[PDB]
Amino acid sequence: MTKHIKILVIGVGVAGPAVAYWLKRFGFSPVLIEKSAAVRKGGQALDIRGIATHIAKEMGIYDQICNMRTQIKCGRYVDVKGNVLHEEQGETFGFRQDDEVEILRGDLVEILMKAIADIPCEFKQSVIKIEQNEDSVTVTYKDGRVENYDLVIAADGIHSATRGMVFSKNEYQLINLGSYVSAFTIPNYLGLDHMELLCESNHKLVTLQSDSQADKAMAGFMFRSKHVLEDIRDEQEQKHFLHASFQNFGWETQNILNRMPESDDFYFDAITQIKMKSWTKGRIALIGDAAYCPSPLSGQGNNLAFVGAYILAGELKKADGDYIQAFTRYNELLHPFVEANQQFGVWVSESFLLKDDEVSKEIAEARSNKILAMIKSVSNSINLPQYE
Ligand SMILES: Cc1cc2nc3c(=O)[nH]c(=O)nc-3n(C[C@H](O)[C@H](O)[C@H](O)COP(=O)(O)OP(=O)(O)OC[C@H]3O[C@@H](n4cnc5c(N)ncnc54)[C@H](O)[C@@H]3O)c2cc1C
Repeated sequence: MTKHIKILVIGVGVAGPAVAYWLKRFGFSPVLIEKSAAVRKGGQALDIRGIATHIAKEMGIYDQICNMRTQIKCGRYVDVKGNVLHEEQGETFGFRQDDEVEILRGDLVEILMKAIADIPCEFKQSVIKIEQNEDSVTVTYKDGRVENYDLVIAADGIHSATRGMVFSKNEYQLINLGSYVSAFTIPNYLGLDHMELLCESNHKLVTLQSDSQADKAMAGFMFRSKHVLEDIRDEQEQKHFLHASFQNFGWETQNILNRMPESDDFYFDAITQIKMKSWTKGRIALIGDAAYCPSPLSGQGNNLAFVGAYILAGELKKADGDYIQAFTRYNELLHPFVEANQQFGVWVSESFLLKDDEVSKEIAEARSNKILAMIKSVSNSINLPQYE
């Protein structure tokens, strides 16, 4: 029966634990692995918007998410001299409305894992080799131990090792949006209280906020550049590039960058999307950022993780575990919605900033209203199957 189908789910992010939840509810027996020792606390703030709030409510986690939600009371668009151009209440500022909610990644993953407490999960574990034939997926773990599974679902993130192990370069594109993102935590030296400030120039944006930790602030940097690093994973090159890019910005960036050396969560990356004609090969499926990452400029990644998890599990349910049928349906039903959400990110990468002009109240307000409306349009733009 479907209960006896062996399914390996790789990574304890959003998509992995969510697809594990739905597979179990739908009569399958998934197991999870995670390379890290434990769920990473804190991290980036994730949005649940549009159709994804329905899925969260059905999973029984929506109230728990709302209990752990981000608490920004107001955001402000400020000029480099600290004048307020435009102020919005926190949810509106974040382009959320209605039942939509924002939660730090680590707090969401904790809730997801509490909802699957019955599902076996092994941390400090990773797959170093995958081979498949018509009957089985043979997995080799890091220590050489081998196990066979009927299916493997890889939720291992935008940099996914499984994608590289399974697919060739002809089978996916890494779409570079021409921009970089960086974030790090510093002492809250301004004494912000549940508030975010956002300052921009033609090609760059800087945010500073304090929310759940009164003595900490999170800094963020997004900027368009055609520069390529010698080694994009070299952290000292990243910090020199960030510093050089922002040396002339003004506002709080000297105060922020002067505290960068002592921050312990530093994050830097190119803004990239994953475009695949097929997320699946044989008995192996990619899901979440590994398959379809829309990039942070979209603000939809978490939504795509939730929707992908629901659809892949439900199509396996409706196929009674026939993965050839279900994987085809997974690809066909979800690609347009993924493409819409990725193209929203592309749009942000191209039109959010004012190329030739200085921001004003009128521009920030009209832009904010437009994004709110476009995101509501794109985030509701799938007719979600009903699998029960
Ligand atoms: C700067 C930034 C800002 C963002 N802002 C937003 C936003 O405003 N709204 C929004 O909705 N989304 C946002 N996101 C996106 C959100 O973080 C992702 O879309 C979401 O986390 C997708 O989850 P996932 O489960 O696909 O992957 P992830 O959450 O990345 O989890 C993948 C997991 O797999 C593990 N793993 C990796 N490799 C292996 C391996 N080889 N073996 C085993 N385990 C492995 C990882 O440690 C990790 O726990 C942002 C992301 C970033 C980086």
